[PDB]
Amino acid sequence: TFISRFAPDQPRKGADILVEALERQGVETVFAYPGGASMEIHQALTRSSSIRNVLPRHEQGGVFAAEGYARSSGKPGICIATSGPGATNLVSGLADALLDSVPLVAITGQVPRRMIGTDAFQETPIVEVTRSITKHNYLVMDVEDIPRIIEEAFFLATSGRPGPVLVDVPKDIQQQLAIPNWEQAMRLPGYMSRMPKPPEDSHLEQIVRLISESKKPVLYVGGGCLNSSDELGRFVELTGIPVASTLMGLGSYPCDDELSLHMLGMHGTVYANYAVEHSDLLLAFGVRFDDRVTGKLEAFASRAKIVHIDIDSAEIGKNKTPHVSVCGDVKLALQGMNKVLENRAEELKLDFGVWRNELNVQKQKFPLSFKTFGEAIPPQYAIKVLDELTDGKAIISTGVGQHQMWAAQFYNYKKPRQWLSSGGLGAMGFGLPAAIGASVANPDAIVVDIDGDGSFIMNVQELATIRVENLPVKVLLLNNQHLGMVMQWEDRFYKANRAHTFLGDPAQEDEIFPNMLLFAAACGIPAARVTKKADLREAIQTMLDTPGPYLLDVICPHQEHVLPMIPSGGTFNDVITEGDGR
Amino acid sequence: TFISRFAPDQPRKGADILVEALERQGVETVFAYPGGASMEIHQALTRSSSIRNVLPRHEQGGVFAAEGYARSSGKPGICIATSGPGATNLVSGLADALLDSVPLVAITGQVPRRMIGTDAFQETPIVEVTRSITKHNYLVMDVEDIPRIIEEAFFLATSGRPGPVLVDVPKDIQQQLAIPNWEQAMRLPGYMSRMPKPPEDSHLEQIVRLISESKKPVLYVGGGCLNSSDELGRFVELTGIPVASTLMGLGSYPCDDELSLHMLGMHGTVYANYAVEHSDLLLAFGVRFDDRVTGKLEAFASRAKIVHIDIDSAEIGKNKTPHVSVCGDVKLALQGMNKVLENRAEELKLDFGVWRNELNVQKQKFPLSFKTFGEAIPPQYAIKVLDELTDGKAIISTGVGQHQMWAAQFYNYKKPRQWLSSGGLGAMGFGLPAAIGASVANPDAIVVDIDGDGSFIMNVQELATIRVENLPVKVLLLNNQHLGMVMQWEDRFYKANRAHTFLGDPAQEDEIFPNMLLFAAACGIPAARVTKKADLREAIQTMLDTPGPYLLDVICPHQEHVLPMIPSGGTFNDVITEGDGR
Amino acid sequence: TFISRFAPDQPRKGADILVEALERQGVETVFAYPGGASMEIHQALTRSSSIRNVLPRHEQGGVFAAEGYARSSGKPGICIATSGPGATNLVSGLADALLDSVPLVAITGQVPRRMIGTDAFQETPIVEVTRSITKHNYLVMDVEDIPRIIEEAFFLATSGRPGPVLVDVPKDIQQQLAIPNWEQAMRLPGYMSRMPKPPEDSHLEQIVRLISESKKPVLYVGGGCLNSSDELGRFVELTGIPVASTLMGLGSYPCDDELSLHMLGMHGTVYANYAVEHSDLLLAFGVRFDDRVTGKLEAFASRAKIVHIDIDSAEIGKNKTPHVSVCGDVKLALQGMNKVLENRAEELKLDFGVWRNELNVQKQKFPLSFKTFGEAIPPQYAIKVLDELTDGKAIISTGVGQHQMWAAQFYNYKKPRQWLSSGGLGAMGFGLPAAIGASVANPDAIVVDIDGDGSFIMNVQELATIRVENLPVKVLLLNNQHLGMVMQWEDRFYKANRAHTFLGDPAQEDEIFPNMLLFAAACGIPAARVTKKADLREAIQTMLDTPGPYLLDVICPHQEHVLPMIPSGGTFNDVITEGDGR
Ligand SMILES: Cc1cc2nc3c(=O)[nH]c(=O)nc-3n(C[C@H](O)[C@H](O)[C@H](O)COP(=O)(O)OP(=O)(O)OC[C@H]3O[C@@H](n4cnc5c(N)ncnc54)[C@H](O)[C@@H]3O)c2cc1C
Ligand SMILES: Cc1cc2nc3c(=O)[nH]c(=O)nc-3n(C[C@H](O)[C@H](O)[C@H](O)COP(=O)(O)OP(=O)(O)OC[C@H]3O[C@@H](n4cnc5c(N)ncnc54)[C@H](O)[C@@H]3O)c2cc1C
Ligand SMILES: Cc1cc2nc3c(=O)[nH]c(=O)nc-3n(C[C@H](O)[C@H](O)[C@H](O)COP(=O)(O)OP(=O)(O)OC[C@H]3O[C@@H](n4cnc5c(N)ncnc54)[C@H](O)[C@@H]3O)c2cc1C
Ligand SMILES: COC(=O)c1ccccc1S(=O)(=O)NC(=O)Nc1nc(C)nc(OC)n1
Ligand SMILES: COC(=O)c1ccccc1S(=O)(=O)NC(=O)Nc1nc(C)nc(OC)n1
Ligand SMILES: COC(=O)c1ccccc1S(=O)(=O)NC(=O)Nc1nc(C)nc(OC)n1
Ligand SMILES: [Mg+2]
Ligand SMILES: [Mg+2]
Ligand SMILES: [Mg+2]
Repeated sequence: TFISRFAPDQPRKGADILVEALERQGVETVFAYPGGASMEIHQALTRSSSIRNVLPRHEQGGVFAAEGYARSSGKPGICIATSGPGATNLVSGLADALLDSVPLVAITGQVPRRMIGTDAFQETPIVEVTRSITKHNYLVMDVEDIPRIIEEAFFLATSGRPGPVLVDVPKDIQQQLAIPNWEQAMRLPGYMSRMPKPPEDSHLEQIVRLISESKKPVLYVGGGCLNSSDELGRFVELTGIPVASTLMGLGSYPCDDELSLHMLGMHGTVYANYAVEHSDLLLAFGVRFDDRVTGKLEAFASRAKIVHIDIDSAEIGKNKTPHVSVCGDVKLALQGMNKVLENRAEELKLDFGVWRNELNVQKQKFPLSFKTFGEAIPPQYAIKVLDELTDGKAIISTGVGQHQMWAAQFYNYKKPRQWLSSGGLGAMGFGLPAAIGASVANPDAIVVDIDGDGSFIMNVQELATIRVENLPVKVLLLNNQHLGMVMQWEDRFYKANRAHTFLGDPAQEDEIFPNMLLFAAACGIPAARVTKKADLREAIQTMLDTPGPYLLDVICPHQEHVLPMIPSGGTFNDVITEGDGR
Repeated sequence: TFISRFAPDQPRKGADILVEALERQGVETVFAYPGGASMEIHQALTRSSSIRNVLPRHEQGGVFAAEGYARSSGKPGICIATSGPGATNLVSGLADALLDSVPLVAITGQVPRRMIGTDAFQETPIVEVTRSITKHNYLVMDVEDIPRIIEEAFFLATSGRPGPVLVDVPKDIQQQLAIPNWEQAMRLPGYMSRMPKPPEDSHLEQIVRLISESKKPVLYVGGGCLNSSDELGRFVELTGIPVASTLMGLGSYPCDDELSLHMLGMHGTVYANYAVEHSDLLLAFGVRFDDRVTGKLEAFASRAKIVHIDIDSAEIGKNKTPHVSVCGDVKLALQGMNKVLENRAEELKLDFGVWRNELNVQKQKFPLSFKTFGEAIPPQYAIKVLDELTDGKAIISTGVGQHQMWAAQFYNYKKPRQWLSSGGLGAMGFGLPAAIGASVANPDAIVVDIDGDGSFIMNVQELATIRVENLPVKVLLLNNQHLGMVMQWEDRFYKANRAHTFLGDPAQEDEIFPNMLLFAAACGIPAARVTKKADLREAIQTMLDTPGPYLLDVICPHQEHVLPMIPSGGTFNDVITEGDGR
Repeated sequence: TFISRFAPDQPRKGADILVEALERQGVETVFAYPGGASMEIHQALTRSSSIRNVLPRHEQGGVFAAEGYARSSGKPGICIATSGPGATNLVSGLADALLDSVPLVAITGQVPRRMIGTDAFQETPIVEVTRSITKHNYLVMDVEDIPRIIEEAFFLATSGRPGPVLVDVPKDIQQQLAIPNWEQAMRLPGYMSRMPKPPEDSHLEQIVRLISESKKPVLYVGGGCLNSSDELGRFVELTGIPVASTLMGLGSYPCDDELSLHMLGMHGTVYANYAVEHSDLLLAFGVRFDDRVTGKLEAFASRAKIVHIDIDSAEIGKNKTPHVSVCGDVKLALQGMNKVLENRAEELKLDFGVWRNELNVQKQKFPLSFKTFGEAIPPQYAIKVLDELTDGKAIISTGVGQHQMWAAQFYNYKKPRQWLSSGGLGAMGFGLPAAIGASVANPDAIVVDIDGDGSFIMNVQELATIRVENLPVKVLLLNNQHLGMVMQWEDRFYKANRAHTFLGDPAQEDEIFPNMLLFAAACGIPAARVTKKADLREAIQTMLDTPGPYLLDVICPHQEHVLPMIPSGGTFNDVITEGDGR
């Protein structure tokens, strides 16, 4: 089933063994930036015909690209960097992948073994630095271990709760000649013995019982459902329970469906948060009860029986104590409960119409809304138009801040892995690189980075990557000349006292700065600016129609505020629904 | 001697106490990028009138800027970032400051104390992550400790062997009201009891003895001498010993002086390495015997008595065992030895003319050299011209790679703190941000970033910072469309097999890509390109003469190789002195 | 409410502040062994009139004594040791207290601060060493922190899940003069915000629901119920559910009651394990699903709904996933469920007579049994007699091994804190020292150490402590000349191949060795030996009647085997019920 480029008895460099280790794992793409300690690895890379390398312009671009690749394909993302500065430049990406549970395998070059700990050239104790920001990590001490460690890394990064795994490879090991043993068994007894077994019928049937004994059920869906799109659908079909999603769960259940309550949390819909606030049964599937979502834990779903299904036991009962729990794959649980629900519909007679309408009225009285001023472009509107013109089938990556919230609020995702956004760590500059990985993973898809002017500029160097790699990446830049989300808090809680939130030039207060169009031009990427709400539709359509990469600079009034809003640590009763920075 | 903005009995936010803590330390500038967990700190910042904030476009820009500020002023650099992604984006800067021993104080916001360890919004265990890449770090657990911890941080960052110190401040502590006690004593008994005492006359006089009993003495100067410019000068004057400098020591002794052997090491002059190879007395002052400099330790200064004066005992005998050592401030030792040398000249009669000429001939036979092809611009030449037109009085910051080596080789530094380059970690993208800090620290100085096209693009977003802050930063971009240093190794040790070292567009092999001029234009920074060696002088002169920031895109043939070169782990006998990538 | 021996304005040594810190905590006894680094503390101790010190003969005796004191009084145990060897000699005790969740506060002297990390005289990084074997630990760096750290330590050791807390105090801090501030607030925001809130009626009532819907309920009681003796009683009274206890839970519910199924697990009764094996509802209160108890997790209570009430969330779902969980104080939950059970008895009509009899028959067919051979003394019998003559009201401490199991099997505890045994770590030599602490904590109680000849000899030096302190400690030494439990496994799984399990003298195979009677004599403790089952009753009675300490050397045939026995990782179907080493 696999053909090596070497004879089973022919010795080859550890670097070449590391690359074949990747090919044997099904790796087709990696994002690697060459450095002294990883030269061997890059040389081995060029000897490969099945693995393509997307050279980024910054190691951080590499990780974020790998994250996009992973988040949009369900496959693990692979990034490679040299020692020292190379490796430390991945740090934010690793922490981001760990907090969001995105499978990622990071390989870093290291100084030769004998040089470790001596303050050598371009040396950093990366394994020490990344131990708390990765699911697991390694320092290869012998070429003989390469096959086994690579297999283990991918396994660990992919199984259970996905996450990042870093593999540190000393240069001397990369140069050492050896004959790989692809038959080596993995040394993960503890981990493998702790892997959840499929859910028991007893547990699942008790849940279906609770569902039939409830009057106000609510589904609390998160990132753990990204691979249960179909199972969840059939489930909602058989129970008729309204679905509230987290930022990480967007797309598990179509936001356009009538049973969808959309996103809950700090910036969730008034009706989504309402449903939870008054539910008597909370079905938390693939969620981690984040503070962004729960606000004051005690007030969160205070009057309801909570069911929590998570693949990580450490998460069950971390913030909220469930009445019922199931440590396992939610995809399996949904399938199990689905069989039961089908072969008992007659006697169950599930009907939540009353509750559903109690919510549809809330959905009618307090829907997502925005205001249009003169000919200024409403960010929400731009995203609303993008949706329309792409028929909600585009892969959307974003930065962090207000634009991020709107991209989540005003675009309806049809499927999972269409939404690529940093939620746990919320790292700025994630948008452009993430789109790069996504595009490489989905060559025929519409990839759009809905970015902010602050987030966009942080990794603007990846524009060069986009041009050279010829990725049809579209950039919908919502330019508001400010660090949006932070200025919103300045307005709400600091009497609009600006403390370094303005990103333009004070010498020319009324001038878009910088001129993002020229950053695009510098990398041979066609771009245009839009300022009038009237030209928006045609502008976006152009971006979409023009083959290849494209940057649309959408100017927006900065005084916009993301609403609704439940202050940090607040209650549903503290939800803010009106106001802005005017 | 200090006037607070609050009454000694008036309670104020921890954030305001943290800022006054900075003002009481003499801080005038900080490089802070606002984030959720640090909002309070930024608000307190705007209440200050003595502290100016230079808002960067990326946290990494912030650290590197702080490093430049420090490296060019002898003062500690201060950068502030929010929690999570903010904090992790400083990692490379901290590691860089630790390896190069540059005083730096980094402050990061943190989620509220009660939220620590719960996987909160934008939370990362930064103190855990940075413990091995900082001199020391803290997690403030009470507003009462702010005054003391800030004082301790600056003390630790500034004293002994300078380095970075990170202070983690939970948001709730920033908001807590209290009355600061600026009288609190520091809790550093261990550290303070270990601080070296001034050198003993016995030790110093034994050295002067060794000097008088030697025939081939050589001074091995490094970054530890950056504050002993005058002392070292008088010393060389009284002994007439040739001076070899490390990359970090450039400028301690004028490279233009006839007694200067310039830089030694991997890319040091043939004569500098020769002097060491045959010296019978090595005066290692403020150096750490780096592998870049020593090559194979056993062959390094194998036939000579080694004297090592270092402020860090852990460094004495780490790689090479001295015959004589002095754990203390080299500035003090030089002064001590200088008194002795003056009051004994008569009986000492130091005369190393023979040795000096044995070297001046080597300096004549094997000098630094470059080749000029047709009208192509030689990078070495461009730097040679910059020197001339700036009369070697400019502050030079750089990226990493070939251009870095040439900037060190072909520019003569008159004083220390004129050279700002990442040597230990060798982090790319250091050049532009470093120049920003340097300029802010030296408003009337000529600041030039001699960058590479690969390093420049990594933090190209700081161009916006430069324009908005109106810093007269000049950028001498040596554009060679490649990752220079790595392609050099490809040519020498990999049969010129290119493995992702080309930074241009393959679709247009013969086209400068990206167009750096447009990156400059995007930020309203005047720029020009130069391709003919003939227009070089006028182009550079223009850059220098044009007020404000300026970017000169100097195109260079990529087949240039930095020479001479002693392969990694080699001997002086393996020194390569000829060849390139043609 | 408290009277200091110093004026509120009078400065005193840190050592004196540390002692008053203890007095203010209600400490009356401490077990401290003087050493160089703790001299100051001992001097301060003698100045106290409310605190008595029990000087042990070994630091390990000190900890184990403190454990006994704690385990038998519900109060925290306090031990003090000097630096270096003193501190490392507490290690086993700390690990033991952590695994069994016994509140303990350990104070260790340390070299002066400035000497830390320099390899000073009697220096060990105890805080580093004990971090993983203590609930939490500290290194006092300032005399000003003493009051606060002591308060925090006791709080942490006492609240939530009790455990050991070590406080490292440098000698210079002990000597520093200062004025204590007993008003200092604690810095435990994270911990205090995570402390479980009282159980919700919703959760509790759902449990009472499950109870009424079950036919085969079983109570799984552990050490977490040691303070819910009365609540549990009323609970069993209102539900009539059979009670199975763990080794740590013995005494929570009287083993003599007819509703008692006694101990379950590896060496639990056949009927106790049977009840669990066939229960349809498992009420796990204050247990941690230990491998000794569960055997193969999947087979454990495989056919029943599991309810787990634990004060530590980390324990809920660690080994077995419950159908219902309650993170909180089981004492509160029992009280809550008790109110509900009382005000609903009429409609509940709980009747488990059928199940109860299905078990009473198992209790009849497979009861605990032992065989008597000629006139040899059966260990089980000796313990059975002790019970009778003490009317099961004695406090029993033990060593580890077979005698430990029998002491648990053949003695009926009426109340909690009557049973003092090392269960998690299972540390030998715990018996004698533990009895010392217990006796000091319960001066009027009958304290008996049922020890093994191997465990007894390990800390036989504490006999001196017993005599000097005049503690009426009785020692029922079950002498079998072997390391009992290990020889049992040799017989069962190693064809009786003795591998260093014999503790007697091979030169005189048929001679009791050593002569424990003489160890007693050496410390002026009356002792006697018993070899005939006939003299047993009178011998034990004598021990009990003779005032003061007493040692009874009970000789037993070594071929006895503790039964029943479920092999490690086995199933109820693998339970061994017959055989020995004959
Ligand atoms: C500016 C900003 C504002 C934000 N505002 C909001 C907001 O208003 N509302 C909101 O929802 N979020 C918001 N967030 C995102 C937020 O920080 C959290 O990232 C998000 O709430 C996490 O949701 P999650 O727990 O569902 O997903 P994840 O964090 O991805 O967690 C998924 C969980 O599912 C489990 N799981 C994984 N795979 C499986 C499987 N196969 N079977 C069973 N279980 C599995 C995991 O182990 C884990 O516990 C915001 C972020 C930013 C940057
Ligand atoms: C591409 C590349 C190529 C390189 N090539 C070379 C090369 O060819 N030659 C070369 O020299 N370097 C080269 N380097 C730089 C190299 O990595 C090391 O950074 C440099 O050799 C370190 O020199 P140093 O030890 O003198 O200075 P530092 O690393 O700054 O160390 C200074 C030392 O002085 C001590 N000290 C500090 N203050 C005082 C005081 N007041 N009194 C007494 N002692 C004190 C310190 O504690 C420490 O041990 C290169 C780097 C890169 C990125
Ligand atoms: C030779 C040998 C043989 C052994 N054989 C057996 C055997 O056959 N059967 C057996 O049972 N054990 C046996 N053990 C003991 C065994 O190792 C474990 O110590 C014991 O099973 C632990 O029981 P536990 O979990 O109930 O108690 P603990 O270990 O004390 O755990 C108590 C639990 O209760 C929780 N809790 C504490 N306080 C409260 C509160 N107020 N409210 C709610 N929850 C609380 C804790 O946080 C924790 O999770 C043996 C040990 C040895 C040395
Ligand atoms: C990355 O460093 C190490 O891994 C490293 C660190 C310390 C000693 C020896 C090495 S090495 O001998 O095995 N490789 C090495 O030195 N490589 C390298 N590659 C480039 C492209 N430029 C330069 O030096 C200018 N060096
Ligand atoms: C940074 O997070 C914390 O420190 C943090 C983390 C977890 C809980 C509570 C906080 S907080 O209540 O004290 N501050 C906070 O939540 N700030 C904040 N600032 C901005 C500008 N945007 C958003 O949220 C979109 N939140
Ligand atoms: C315990 O050591 C330290 O704590 C220690 C360790 C290193 C330096 C200084 C000390 S100290 O000066 O503060 N105390 C000290 O030296 N005490 C002590 N007590 C006895 C009873 N015997 C001996 O020495 C034979 N020394
Ligand atoms: Mg913005
Ligand atoms: Mg280049
Ligand atoms: Mg024995």
